[PDB]
Amino acid sequence: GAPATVTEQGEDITSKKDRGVLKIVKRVGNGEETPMIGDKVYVHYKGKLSNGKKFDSSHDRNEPFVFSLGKGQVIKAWDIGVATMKKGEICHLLCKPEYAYGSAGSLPKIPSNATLFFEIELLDFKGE
Ligand SMILES: COc1ccc(OCCN2C[C@H]3CCC[C@@H](C2=O)N3S(=O)(=O)c2ccc3[nH]c(=O)sc3c2)cc1OC
Repeated sequence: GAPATVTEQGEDITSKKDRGVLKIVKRVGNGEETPMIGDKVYVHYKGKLSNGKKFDSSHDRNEPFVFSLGKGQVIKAWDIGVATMKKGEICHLLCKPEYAYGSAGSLPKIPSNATLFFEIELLDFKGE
């Protein structure tokens, strides 16, 4: 399935090239511009654990998830991954725990040492 495919066929987008964050572009977005640090970014996403459980979805809430890019308001994989996206792009990200919740996890849904899969759609970005 999609998590296996990004694991086996994804591109390492980390600066360290430690394969901590792998990406596949599923839908090509618009133009060439990607968001900049500090931009308010609007995304839709779903997350799955490596045991197959869906742990989160913005679609199911009928509202996007909004954060300021590059400020550690989200896991490292997202700051890195969303920074690579064009407006309208949909990607898959495979996030090793060092770029996610580490040994701590995040109760109730994310265990210790969890590799996470996300589908992310970049809806919009704007500077404040
Ligand atoms: C700078 O370091 C950090 C900053 C913020 C952090 O988390 C808050 C921001 N944040 C929110 C969401 C969506 C964006 C992605 C990610 C996220 O980071 N989670 S997530 O979908 O993986 C996710 C996790 C648990 C969970 N439990 C639920 O009941 S639903 C749910 C969803 C963690 C950091 O690393 C300690």
